[PDB]
Amino acid sequence: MEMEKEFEQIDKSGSWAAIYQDIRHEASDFPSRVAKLPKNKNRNRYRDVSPFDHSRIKLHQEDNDYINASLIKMEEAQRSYILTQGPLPNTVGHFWEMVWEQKSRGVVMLNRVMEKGSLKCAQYWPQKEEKEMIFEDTNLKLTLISEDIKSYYTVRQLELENLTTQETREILHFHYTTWPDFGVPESPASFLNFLFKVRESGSLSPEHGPVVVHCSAGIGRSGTFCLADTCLLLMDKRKDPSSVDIKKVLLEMRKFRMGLIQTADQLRFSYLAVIEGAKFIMGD
Ligand SMILES: OCc1cc(C(F)(F)F)ccc1N1CCOCC1
Repeated sequence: MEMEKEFEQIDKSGSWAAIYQDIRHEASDFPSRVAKLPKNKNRNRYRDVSPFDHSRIKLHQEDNDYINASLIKMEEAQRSYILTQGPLPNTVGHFWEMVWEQKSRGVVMLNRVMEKGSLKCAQYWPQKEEKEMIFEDTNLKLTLISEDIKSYYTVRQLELENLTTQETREILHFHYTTWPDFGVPESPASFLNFLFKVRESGSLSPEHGPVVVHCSAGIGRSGTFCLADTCLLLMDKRKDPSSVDIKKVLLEMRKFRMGLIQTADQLRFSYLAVIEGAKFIMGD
């Protein structure tokens, strides 16, 4: 069923809350035993948001390999994403260790450091060229190279150095700065423009490690970003683009991380983004 018609049918009937609860009920439940070990309590931002054991990213160290991060592997679309929480004061070194070890080119940030008057993630990147950051626990150095500030997003060029080998890599930081403190954006235009920019950078392409995507919990806005990207890629690859079922794609992604899409309004926004996006895809 063409999703645009499914959309108008749900909107006219006002059943968004009903559809959303059906997804919640059918979603996968897999063990997260490593996340719940007492040694890992200060590595989790939220008690109710944990990576599944089968899909968690492992840090390459013998001490403690745990980070709150999941590998989302979309077999038909040929895309992989790492979805993670906003880093905590004691996990900023783990975060950059993961980017290094997984060979990521891009980090996608969908939150502000402060929202609703509270801290939603650590200040984990340098704000001035001449004041670099050193992570002594993981032996990394991070330098701000350049910053491009636009109305709806900021792009940063960062240099990450493995202090052990003196190898360096260029990381691109894509920061969406205008998601509202409450609800979802009224139009998906600026969100789609932003995805367009991440794609154009090479950050989502198979010659690199998976993109790292985060918000505060790494399930809501983060969920919306990967769901929209994968649905648009499938509409490009298939003979019958109308066969793309956004609810079935979301349930496939929920095999790899719990809780993706946190509200009925985020579900409606994801539909709106894909419907508008495909327009820009089908010759326009
Ligand atoms: O050509 C497709 C396209 C065009 C634009 C445009 F028109 F603004 F230039 C923006 C985004 C996209 N992609 C990426 C995510 O959103 C939908 C698909």
